[PDB]
Amino acid sequence: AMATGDERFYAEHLMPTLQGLLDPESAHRLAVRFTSLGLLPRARFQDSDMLEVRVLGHKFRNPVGIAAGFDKHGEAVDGLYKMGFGFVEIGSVTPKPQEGNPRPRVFRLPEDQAVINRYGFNSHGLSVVEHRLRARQQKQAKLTEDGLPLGVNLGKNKTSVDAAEDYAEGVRVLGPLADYLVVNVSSPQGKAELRRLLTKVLQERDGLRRVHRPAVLVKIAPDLTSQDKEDIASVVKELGIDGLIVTNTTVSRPAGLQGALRSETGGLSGKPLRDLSTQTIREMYALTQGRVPIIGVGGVSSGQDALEKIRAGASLVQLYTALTFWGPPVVGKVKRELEALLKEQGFGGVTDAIGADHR
Ligand SMILES: CCn1c(CO)nn(-c2nc(O[C@@H](C)C(F)(F)F)c(C(=O)Nc3c(C)ccnc3Cl)cc2F)c1=O
Ligand SMILES: Cc1cc2nc3c(=O)[nH]c(=O)nc-3n(C[C@H](O)[C@H](O)[C@H](O)COP(=O)(O)O)c2cc1C
Ligand SMILES: O=C(O)c1cc(=O)[nH]c(=O)[nH]1
Repeated sequence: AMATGDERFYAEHLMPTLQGLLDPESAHRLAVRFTSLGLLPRARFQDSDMLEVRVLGHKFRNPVGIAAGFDKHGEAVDGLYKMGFGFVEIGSVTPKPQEGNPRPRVFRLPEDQAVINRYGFNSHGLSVVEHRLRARQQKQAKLTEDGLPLGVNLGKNKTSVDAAEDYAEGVRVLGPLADYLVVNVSSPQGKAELRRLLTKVLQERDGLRRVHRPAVLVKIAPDLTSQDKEDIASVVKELGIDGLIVTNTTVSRPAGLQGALRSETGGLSGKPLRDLSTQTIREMYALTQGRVPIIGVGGVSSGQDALEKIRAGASLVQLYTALTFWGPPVVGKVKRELEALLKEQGFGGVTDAIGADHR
């Protein structure tokens, strides 16, 4: 095909060449700019009905989303839908603008198909993002109605005494513009503090007018203890949290990393994260009895990777790191491969496969 043509050219030639000419953060900035300008192939993969998922109070035309981190400040949303993502998550957005950590803060491990980042929540801040989303609010309303929802990942400022108030500020400012909101949780009086935090976030969400009321999801790292996971599952069910995003990057360094930069501080993403992420999905699905929708993320670069997470319990998947190695054709690739595998494994669509390993 012409589709498999582009896939090969980008993966084997263009992306390696560009990544060899640009530092990783410059590559990221340029990518955002090109995406924001729509400088991308036309719609090659027309989405099958098999790929449609209904979850979180919304239609998702396909289950493959762009993970938080790529478009931190909501600059490239429209270009991301043009790239073929079924949904877009922006952020993390912090209340006040902040610069994040000193550069260099992004590192490529090409031998491992992995990245390490320590951006440190560099953010244009809620006000700038709010006005940016307001400018395209009705365009987004039609996109969401057509099965292309928008998520917003909310962060906190580095120097914040009150994490809960930062997240609450985010709910009030960007919740009215979002189909779902995300708050990242780290290691949990720990369970009680999580309950307190999430109660405050949900209260603020419930205070928004009904038409402008987003789903709230909790995003977890893969580095939590069993007890942490057990406590998160319990609190999520108790409070009626709408969903889980599983997982963020890992602070672990799995045996076998080859990249020269493997010992850089930060979160590791891509292929070495894949199976850690999948097994975290499997655990969270079981601990929530399959009642809490999961967005599966970490090392998805193929239809097989996507389907493994779906069968483990994910309703939707996200990727980012695969895009840094494969470029934009990876989205069409993942979707085509997923459709083919669904047919091969006897599923009528994505919905039927969700949690199939647990049955
Ligand atoms: C983790 C930081 N990080 C890194 C490094 O670790 N890379 N990276 C990406 N870089 C990209 O391309 C660059 C090489 C450049 F300079 F070409 F913009 C793209 C991308 O999709 N580019 C792109 C577009 C948008 C349209 C048409 N053609 C092409 Cl190649 C996607 C990425 F996630 C990125 O976010
Ligand atoms: C450069 C970079 C920046 C990221 N920034 C964020 C962020 O701001 N908020 C967040 O929740 N996750 C962030 N992530 C985590 C991704 O959303 C995703 O959970 C993780 O990278 C695993 O998926 P992947 O292996 O497909 O990249 C970031 C990841 C990378 C690589
Ligand atoms: O901004 C970052 O450093 C960042 C945030 C996050 O949630 N995950 C990540 O890997 N990096």
